[PDB]
Amino acid sequence: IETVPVKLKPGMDGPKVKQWPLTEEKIKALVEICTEMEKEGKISKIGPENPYNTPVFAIKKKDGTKWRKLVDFRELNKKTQDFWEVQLGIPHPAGLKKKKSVTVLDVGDAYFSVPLDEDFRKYTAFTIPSINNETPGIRYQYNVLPQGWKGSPAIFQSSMTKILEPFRKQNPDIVIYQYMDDLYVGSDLEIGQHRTKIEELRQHLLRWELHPDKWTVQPIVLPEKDSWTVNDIQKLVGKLNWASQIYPGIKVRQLCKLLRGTKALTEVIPLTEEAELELAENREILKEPVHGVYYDPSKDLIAEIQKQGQGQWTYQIYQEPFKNLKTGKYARTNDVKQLTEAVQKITTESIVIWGKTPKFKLPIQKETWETWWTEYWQATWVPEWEFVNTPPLVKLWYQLEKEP
Amino acid sequence: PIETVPVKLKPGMDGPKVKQWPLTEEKIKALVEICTEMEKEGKISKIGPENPYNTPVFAIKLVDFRELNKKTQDFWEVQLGIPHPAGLKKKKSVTVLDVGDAYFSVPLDEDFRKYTAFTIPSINNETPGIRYQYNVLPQGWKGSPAIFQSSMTKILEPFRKQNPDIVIYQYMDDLYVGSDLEIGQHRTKIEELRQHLLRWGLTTPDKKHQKEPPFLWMGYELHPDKWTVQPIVLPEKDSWTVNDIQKLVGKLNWASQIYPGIKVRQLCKLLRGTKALTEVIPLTEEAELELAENREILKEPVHGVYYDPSKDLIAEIQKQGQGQWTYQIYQEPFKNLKTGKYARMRGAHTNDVKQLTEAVQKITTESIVIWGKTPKFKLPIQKETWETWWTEYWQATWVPEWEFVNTPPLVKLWYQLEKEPIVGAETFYVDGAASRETKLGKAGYVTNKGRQKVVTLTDTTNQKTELQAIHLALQDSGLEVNIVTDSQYALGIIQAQPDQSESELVNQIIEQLIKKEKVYLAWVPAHKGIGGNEQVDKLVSAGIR
RNA sequence: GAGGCCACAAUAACUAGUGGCAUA
DNA sequence: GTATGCCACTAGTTATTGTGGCC
Ligand SMILES: O=C1Nc2ccc(Cl)cc2[C@@](C#CC2CC2)(C(F)(F)F)O1
Ligand SMILES: [Ca+2]
Ligand SMILES: [Ca+2]
Repeated sequence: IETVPVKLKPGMDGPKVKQWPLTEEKIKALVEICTEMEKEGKISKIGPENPYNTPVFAIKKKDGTKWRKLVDFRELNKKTQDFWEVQLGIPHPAGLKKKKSVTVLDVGDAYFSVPLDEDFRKYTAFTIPSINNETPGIRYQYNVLPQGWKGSPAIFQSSMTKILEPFRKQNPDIVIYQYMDDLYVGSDLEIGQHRTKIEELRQHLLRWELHPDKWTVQPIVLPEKDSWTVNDIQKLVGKLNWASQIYPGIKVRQLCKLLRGTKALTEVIPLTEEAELELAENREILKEPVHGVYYDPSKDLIAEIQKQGQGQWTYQIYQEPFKNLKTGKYARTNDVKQLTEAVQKITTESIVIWGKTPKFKLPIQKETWETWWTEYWQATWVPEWEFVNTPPLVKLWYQLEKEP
Repeated sequence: PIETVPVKLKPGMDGPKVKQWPLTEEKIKALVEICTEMEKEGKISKIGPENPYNTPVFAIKLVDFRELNKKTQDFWEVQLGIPHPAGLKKKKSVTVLDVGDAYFSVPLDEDFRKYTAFTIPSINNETPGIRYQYNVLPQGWKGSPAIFQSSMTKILEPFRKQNPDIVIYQYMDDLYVGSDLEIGQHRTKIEELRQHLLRWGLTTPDKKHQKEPPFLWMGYELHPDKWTVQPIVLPEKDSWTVNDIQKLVGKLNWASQIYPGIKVRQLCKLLRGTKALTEVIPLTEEAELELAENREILKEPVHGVYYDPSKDLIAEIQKQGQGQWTYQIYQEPFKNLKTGKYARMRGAHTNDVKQLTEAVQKITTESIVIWGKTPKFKLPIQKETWETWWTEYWQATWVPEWEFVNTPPLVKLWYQLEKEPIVGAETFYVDGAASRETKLGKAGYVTNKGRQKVVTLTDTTNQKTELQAIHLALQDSGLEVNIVTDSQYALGIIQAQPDQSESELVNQIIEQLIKKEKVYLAWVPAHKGIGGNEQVDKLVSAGIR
């Protein structure tokens, strides 16, 4: 079968991304995988006149602990975004977020047998590095649609629906959504009947879980105290004052009114009636779904994460600062372990609800993250990410979120 | 025969049309002889009017391809990083073969040849000159190293497959060949390699002409079983220029890979700011001391050993003070594979546990580059000091494999702030203010016991006054104190207990906090009518706003 | 035809984002 | 009223100089 032509935008150059250094055990694992992929025609060795490059990694498989190859096409995906979103975009069903159970299925090997436009193959170049720069570096390029390129599901889309039209008529209230190399299968059935309803699909493809409505935003719960000190009120005011950037009806005027004069931090302050009322109004604003926050499809999603201690992490998903479309907590290892699981959890939620992955703001140094993230990565996509500090008030605020 | 590599010009570009300047009759005579011979061997060919390109003959690389190079496509670049010697493995027998006719042995892509045209001018320059183009990779052309290396890799692959146990490293025009064979069997393998290469026209020195170890390579001296750096001479001068000092820091940084404990921070300070290269710079006595120690380090001979892949790597770090750390990597005690240093060049208030964790991250990355695996660390810090710092810190990290080693100076937290306000201790509300225009500022406190103080400062900032204010509260309080500030800057510096930094104010503050026995420190937002904060704010902003 | 090329380091410059302060 | 500066944290970039090399 012939290939769909693909082109970068006229000013665009191909990806020239530097390969991060790999451990010897991952280099050896990648040499095996690639010589097997070459023996099957899926990749070919390339010469030095190809200047492009994309990073390659080794991650462990979901099922087995055998090694798996991850090519980080984030840069190529950005450079081909007209192709895989406008020209051949895949629509996202708003019903998927409402199923009781959603299953994730790996349909990655489907692309292995569709050829890639010859004029585009040079842009898929990657390099298996060597220890200590002792040998030049083994260069390949793709002959078939690559896993991890967002062009692959778009190109394979008309083939994909033809495979699924039978299963969709038979089961007409099951939603199938595909994002990159994954199938998201949503059903309101119960668990035992759901797991059989996917095996019928797992056989239909072979011939050729998530609980979204359990995802629930928790309210902020303020301290309840029988006796308030100056210190307690000062701490509460700093948090509520900051939080008014989220909830504009929050007020601290009556609480600040109680802190008259140069008081000792442990002095007890009885709450006047005006104070108790401001506080009670504040509690009500907080245990009510925030308003004026609505998803904008023309904007990037952003996920921020705070380290809370004792293996606890809070996160927010937003597009404009303080306008959180979603917030939550992730509970338990090491920091990088937990942080990589949080990122994959949040990205999966974000794929189901909006069909996009968010750009992550991570509270870790870049170089530590780049050294260790593949030690626990199991996904086939890689979200964009950057590295930030955490302001103390941010952490202190989302620490108040009610535990589920 | 060696097959050509297709090479293109950059999109939208034509080839060079650079005019050739006239030359002396002596230069033309020598060029004619050189080119007549190159033409006989088939490396260049005479061309005529059909070719519109030109590149100047090199004026003291026969030809200067700077323009062609700008117009040539990019390549996957060859030998980006060099091996580090500590990543090599010990070998019984080692050989280096320099390939004599390397570029001359590789044909140039036929449709690219026309862009390499050049002219030998006539002596009168009233008659046209002799024009040529290259048939092989030209010396100096951007593409030749990457194409030659790629050709050499395909040539070497059959030989490597039949000789799994022989290491061949290709470096420019040289092959380094290592084996564990006794020298007699090694030399038999060397000659087979020479024969393999000669079938493609690649010539190499015979046994009588091959160099014997040690090999000089990239400033290293490589032995079969060890490596060192070639000698390191530090000039002895009474007066130092900026350029002299730059030369020192480069030699000292080069030495620090094998000479342990090198330090440069005090010499680096002397290079800050404007400075013409000739300006003589007076050496600080701290510089003079550190230069002194470095001279004593470099008096003793040292060497590195090679990597035994069957043993664990071990990295050990020592604090050298003032933000400087030093490390050694070995697999057997007292036999370093390499050493290095780590310095936080920005004069920040980094915590010592945090500086140490960056040293570890630097060493971990370097160790994956050189050996393909991470070492086990021995760190001058107890497991509980490390645990309390990181579980109290907003940032994630992870050091997978380390252990305490009791070699001082140990890393330890100097004080711990309270998490709850102290009963019966005086509450200080502190504040500062400054004008940007005049650099005039004030710092002070007011107290629940009725006390208060304001001090006026010159050549100061909003940031320093907030620290000054905390200085004052600490200075005039008892051994237990609650302090309330609106500067998250000043609070973060204190919570992130700095090492001895450059700011004398911060060191003074850290000293005061050691001597205290209970300090609770709290933040409140400014301009909210919070009592205490409001009174002191009125005090320090009087002659300022 | 005033030299380029690689790694590393230092310096200078442009820094940008987040955060409390602070200007207006 | 959106812009500025001061410095902690986070992330860079193009230039110079130096060390060790290569043309
Ligand atoms: O792995 C090893 N071990 C080793 C030990 C001593 C010597 Cl002198 C040389 C080597 C070698 C190399 C090389 C170039 C980077 C100089 C060799 F290629 F084998 F020669 O690499
Ligand atoms: Ca202040
Ligand atoms: Ca003030």
